[PDB]
Amino acid sequence: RRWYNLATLLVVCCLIYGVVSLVVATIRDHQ
Amino acid sequence: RRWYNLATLLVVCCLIYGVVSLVVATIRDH
Amino acid sequence: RRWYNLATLLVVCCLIYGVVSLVVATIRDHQD
Amino acid sequence: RRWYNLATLLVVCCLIYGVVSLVVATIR
Amino acid sequence: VKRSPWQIQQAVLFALFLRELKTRLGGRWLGVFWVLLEPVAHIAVMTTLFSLAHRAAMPSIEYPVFLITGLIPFFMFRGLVTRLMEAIDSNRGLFAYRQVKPIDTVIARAMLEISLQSIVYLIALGTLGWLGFHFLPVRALELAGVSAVLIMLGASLGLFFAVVTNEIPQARAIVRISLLPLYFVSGVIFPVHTIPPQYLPLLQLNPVLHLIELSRASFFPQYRVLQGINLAYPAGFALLSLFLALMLYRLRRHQLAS
Amino acid sequence: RSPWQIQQAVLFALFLRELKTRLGGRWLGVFWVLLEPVAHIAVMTTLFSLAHRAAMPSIEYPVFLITGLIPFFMFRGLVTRLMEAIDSNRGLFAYRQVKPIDTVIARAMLEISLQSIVYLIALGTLGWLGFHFLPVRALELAGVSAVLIMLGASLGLFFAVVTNEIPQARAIVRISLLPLYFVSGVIFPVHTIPPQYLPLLQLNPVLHLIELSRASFFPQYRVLQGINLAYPAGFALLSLFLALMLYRLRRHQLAS
Amino acid sequence: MIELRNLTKWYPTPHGRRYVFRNLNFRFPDDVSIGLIGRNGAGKSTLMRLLGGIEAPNEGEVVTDVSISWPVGLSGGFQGSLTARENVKFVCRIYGTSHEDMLRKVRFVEEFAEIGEHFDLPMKTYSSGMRSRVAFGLSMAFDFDYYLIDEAMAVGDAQFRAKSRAVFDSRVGQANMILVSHNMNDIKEYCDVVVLVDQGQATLYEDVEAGIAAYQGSLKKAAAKP
Amino acid sequence: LTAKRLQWALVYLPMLVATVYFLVFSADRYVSESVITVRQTSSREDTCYLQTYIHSMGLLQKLDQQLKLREHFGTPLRDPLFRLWGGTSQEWFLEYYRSRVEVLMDDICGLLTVR
Ligand SMILES: CCCCCCCCCCCC(=O)O[C@@H](COC(=O)CCCCCCCCCC)COP(=O)(O)OC[C@H](O)CO[C@@]1(C(=O)O)C[C@H](O)[C@@H](O)[C@H]([C@@H](O)CO)O1
Repeated sequence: RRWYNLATLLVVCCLIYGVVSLVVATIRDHQ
Repeated sequence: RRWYNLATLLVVCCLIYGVVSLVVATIRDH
Repeated sequence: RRWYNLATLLVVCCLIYGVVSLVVATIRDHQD
Repeated sequence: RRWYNLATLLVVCCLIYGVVSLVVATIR
Repeated sequence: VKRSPWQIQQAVLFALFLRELKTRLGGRWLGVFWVLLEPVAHIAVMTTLFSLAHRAAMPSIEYPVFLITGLIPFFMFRGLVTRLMEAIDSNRGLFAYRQVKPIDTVIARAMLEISLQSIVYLIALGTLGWLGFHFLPVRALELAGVSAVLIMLGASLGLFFAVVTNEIPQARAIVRISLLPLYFVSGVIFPVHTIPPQYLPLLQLNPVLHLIELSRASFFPQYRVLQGINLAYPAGFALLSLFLALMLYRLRRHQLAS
Repeated sequence: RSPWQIQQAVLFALFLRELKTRLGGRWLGVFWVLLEPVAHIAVMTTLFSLAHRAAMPSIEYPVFLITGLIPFFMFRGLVTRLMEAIDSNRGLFAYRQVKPIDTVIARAMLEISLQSIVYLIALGTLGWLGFHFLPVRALELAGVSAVLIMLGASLGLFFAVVTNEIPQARAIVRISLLPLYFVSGVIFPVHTIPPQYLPLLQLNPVLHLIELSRASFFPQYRVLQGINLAYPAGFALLSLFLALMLYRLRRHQLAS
Repeated sequence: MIELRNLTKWYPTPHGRRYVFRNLNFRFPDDVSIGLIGRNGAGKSTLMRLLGGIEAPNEGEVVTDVSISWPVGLSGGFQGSLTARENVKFVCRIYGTSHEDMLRKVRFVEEFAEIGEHFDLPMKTYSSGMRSRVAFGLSMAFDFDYYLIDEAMAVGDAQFRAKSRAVFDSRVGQANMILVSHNMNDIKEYCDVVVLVDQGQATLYEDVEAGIAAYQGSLKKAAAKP
Repeated sequence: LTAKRLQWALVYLPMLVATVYFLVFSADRYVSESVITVRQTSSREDTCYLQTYIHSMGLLQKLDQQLKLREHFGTPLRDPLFRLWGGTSQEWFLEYYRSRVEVLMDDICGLLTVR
C-alpha cells in the first residue's frame, strides 16, 4: 500500500520530530 | 397517556432553554 | 437519508465553527 | 544470537548505570 | 517589534512547558522511574492474575500486547484528566504578567502529558518487538485518528473540570475516585466479549470503551468488534465537551485570576 | 486540675468544633451520610439481586448488604478522616492544652457516633420493612465491631503520623480504599469466588472481620477456613503499637 | 502616550456590585513623572494593575505606545517551587529575548541580589527581604519606558535601600516613574505632576504641591463628615 | 481571519456542497431485506458458512454472470460517489458488492438478515 504507507510514515516522522524538538529544547535550556 | 408525555416535554424544554440561554450569554459576552 | 444527514452536518459544522471561533478569540486575547 | 544478546546486555547495563548513578547522585 | 500574539503565545507556552516539566518529572528526574515503572507493575499483576483466562477467552491474541494497547492510551487519558484539572491552583501566583492566561497552563500540561505518554508508548512497542510479540499495527493512520480523538476528548474533559472546580478546589478527589471504575470497566484488562449481554448496552454509554475497542481493532489483524460500538458517539461526546468547556472558560475568564 | 479533666475538656471542645465543620452550615452532611448507604443498596440490589438469590437461598440481599456495608463505611470513614485531622488545625496548636492526639480522638469518636446512629437507623428501617433485623449472638457482634473499630482508628493514626509531610500520599490511600471495598466480602458472598484465589484474599483483616460479624449476625451462617479472629486481632494490636510508637517519637515536629 | 477610554471595574459582593471604576476617559501627559495618590481602598491598586495589564478592563480599554512595568516587589508573582534563577529564566523567556542577552540578565540579577548559596534554592523557604531583593533586581534589569512602584522603596534595611536608590538614579533620565506611596516626600522628590483618584474619578494637577494640598483637603473633607 | 471568512469557509460552503449533492445529484437506493435460517431436515456452523459465502468471490462470479451486476451498478451517472465506475478492478468490485449487500446475524436465534 504505497500512499497509505506514505501517509502513516508522514504521521510518525512528524510526531517523533515534535517530541525530539521538545526534548532538544529542554536539554539545550538545562545546560 | 396524556400526562406522561407532558413531563418529558417539560424536561426537554427546560434543558433546551438552559443550554440556549447559556450560549446566548456566551455570544452576548463576545 | 438526505434530511437526517443535512441536519447532522449542520450541527457538526456549527459546533466546529464555534470551537474554532472560541480558539481564535482565546489566542487573540494576548495583546502585548 | 550474538548480536541480540549483546544488545539486550548493553540496554540492561546502561539501565543499571542510570539507576545507580541517579541514587548515588541524589544521596549527596 | 510588535510581536504578534502567536509569537508571545509560543514564548509563554515554551517557558511554561519548561517550568512544568521541572516539577512534573520531579527534581533530579526521579519521576521518570515511576513513569516507566507503573505500566510494568500493571502488566505483571494482570498477567499473573488472568493469563490463562485470557488465553481461554481469545487465543488469537497474546495477553501482553492486548494489555499494552488498552493500557497506555488509558494512562494518557487519565493523565490528561487528573493532571490537567489541577492546572489552576499550581500557578495561581503566576497570573500577574499579562501574558499568563490560564489556558496557557492548560495547554502546557496537556502537551507535556502527550509527549511523555508518546515516548512511553514508543518504548513499550519497542520492548514488545524485542520480546518477539506482535508490535506493528496493520492500519496505522486509523489508529492515529482514534488516538487523536481520545486525546482531544481527554483534554476537553480536563479543561472543563479545571474551569468548573476553580472556586471549589475539592471534587478533584471524587474525580479520581470516579476514574478508577472507568479503568475497571472500559475493558483495558480483560476482553469485553465475555461480558453478559444484559449489562452490555449500559456499558456502551462509556465513550472510552468505544475508543479503546476502536484503537485495538485497527492494531491487531482480524479483531472483531461488538455491535453498537462506533466512532460517531465518542466523536460527538468529545466535540460537545470541547464546545462546553471552551464556552465555560469564556464566561469565567476573568474569575480565574487572584 | 488533673490531666484527665483537661483532656475531657479539650476533647469536648474539639468534638464540638469538628461536628460543626463536618456537616454543612445548615447540616447538609447528615443527608449525605443517610443517602450514601441507600444509593449503594439500590445499585447493588438492582445489579446482583438474582445472583445473590442463587448464591444462597437463606439470607435476604438487603440485610446481607447492610451488615457487610455499615461496618465497612465506619472503617473507611475512620481511616480516611482521621488523617486529615493534623492539617485542619495547624494554627490551633498554640494554646498549650491542645495536642494532635486530641484532634485524632475527637475525629474518631465523631466517626464512631455518626456511624452507630446510621447503623441503628438502618436496622430500624430494615425491621420496619419485614426483613430480619435481630442479631442472634449480639455479644460476639459487639466484640468483632470493637476489634474493627480499634484496627481502623490505629491505621488512621498511623497514616496521620507518617504522612504529616508529603500530602500527595494522603490522596493515595483514598484510592487504595476503593479496591478494599470490592474484595472484603461487602458486595457478594465470598463462597462463590474460585478457591485458588482464596489465600491471597485472606491476608485482608477486614474480610475476616466482616465475615465474623455476618456469622454472629445471621443464624446458621457458614464461614470458610482460616477466618479466625486471631489474625485481625494481632494485626490491630501491631498497628496500634507501631502507630503509638511513631506518634511518640515524632511528637515535637507536629507544631505550627 | 497613555489614554484611558470607558473603564469599568468592579467585583461581585454579597451586598451587591461594589463598583470601583465606571466610564473613565482621560489622557495622561507624556515625558513627566506621575504621582498616583488617592484614598486607600478607593481604587488606587486596581488602577495600578490595570495600567500594568494584570486585569484587563471589563469595559473600555487603555491605549499606549510605551512600555509599562509590572508592579515591583511582586513576591507572589514568582512561583514557589522554582528557584530564583529558574524564575528569572522563566521571566526572560516570557519576553522572548536572545540567549546571550538573557544570560547577561541573570548574571546581572545575581550580582545585584548577592544571595549566593540560596540563589539556587526554591523560594518557599525564602524570607521577605530576599524575594523583595530579587524582585527589585529583576525589575531593574529590563529597559522600560515607565516603571511602577507600589511603595517598595522604604521597605528593607539601609544597605539594600542604598543600592536600590543607587541603581534607581542610574535608571532616571532614560526612564520615568509612577509612584504609589504614602510618604509625601517621595512624591515631592520624584514626581512632576500629580493625579488624584477619588470616588471613581481622576483629577490632574500640573503642580505637585497643589495635588498634595488637594489630597489633604479631601482627607479633611472625609474627616469632616458627621 | 475575520468572522465572515470563518463562517463562509466552515459553515456555508460545506452545507452548500452537501445541499447541491443530496438534492439534485444523489441517486436513490432501494433496499430489499429478507430473513433466513438453515436447518437439518428430519446449526451455528452452517450459518457461519452462509455468512462467509454471501460475501465470497465465487458467488460474485455467479451473480455477475447471471443478473449483470456491473452494468446495472454503472447506470446512475448523476451521482459520482455510489455509482460503479466502468473499467474498475475486480477487488474494487468485490468491495463495492460487500458494501451494497449487508448481512447481520442474530446470535440469540441464529437468524441471518440480508439487506
Ligand atoms: C493495579 C491494582 C488495582 C488497579 C488500580 C489502577 C489504578 C487506577 C488508575 C490511577 C488512578 C490515579 O488517580 O492515580 C493513582 C495511581 O493508583 C494508585 O494509587 C495504586 C494503588 C496501589 C494500592 C492497591 C492495594 C489494594 C488493597 C488490597 C488490600 C495515584 O498515583 P498518581 O500517579 O496519580 O500520583 C502522581 C502524583 O501527581 C504525584 O505523586 C507522586 C509524584 O509523582 O510526585 C508521588 C508519589 O510517588 C506517588 O503519590 C505517585 C506514584 O509515584 C506512586 O505510585 O507519584
